[PDB]
Amino acid sequence: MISLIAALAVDRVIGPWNLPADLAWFKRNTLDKPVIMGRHTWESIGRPLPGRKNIILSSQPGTDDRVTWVKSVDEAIAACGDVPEIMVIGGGRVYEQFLPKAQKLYLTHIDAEVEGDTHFPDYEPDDWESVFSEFHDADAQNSHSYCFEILERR
Ligand SMILES: [Ca+2]
Repeated sequence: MISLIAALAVDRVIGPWNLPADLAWFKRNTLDKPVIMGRHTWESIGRPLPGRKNIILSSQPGTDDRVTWVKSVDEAIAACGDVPEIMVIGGGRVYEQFLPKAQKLYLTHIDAEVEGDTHFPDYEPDDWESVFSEFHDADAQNSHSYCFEILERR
């Protein structure tokens, strides 16, 4: 099964905060699972996420032997093999391709209105059921209030 995970500010801007807690959530949800990303996302991360299989989506040839390079959405899924759940880590463009096939979403709603580039694709209220929610305020470490949510395709 295919799963998308994203950290969204207000108005689904994914495109200012310092949320160690979210990185803690992100890591635990992805550990030991294939991670699919677009080249731009790969580029900002800058090194492979240790303990996951890293699959990069690009139209051109791979430039780094530390991850697996693929040329289509289909090949990306084939590269994962037989695992229970595949995690789509972004960005915008990969979100939009993967959304229609995703069965689960893992979101963090950050209270931070920013003017941004990429929005998380609109998902239909009707296709999703929230099966987990957990609200947390800003504290020492975390700069903003945020909410962990998990949705499932009904
Ligand atoms: Ca990203």
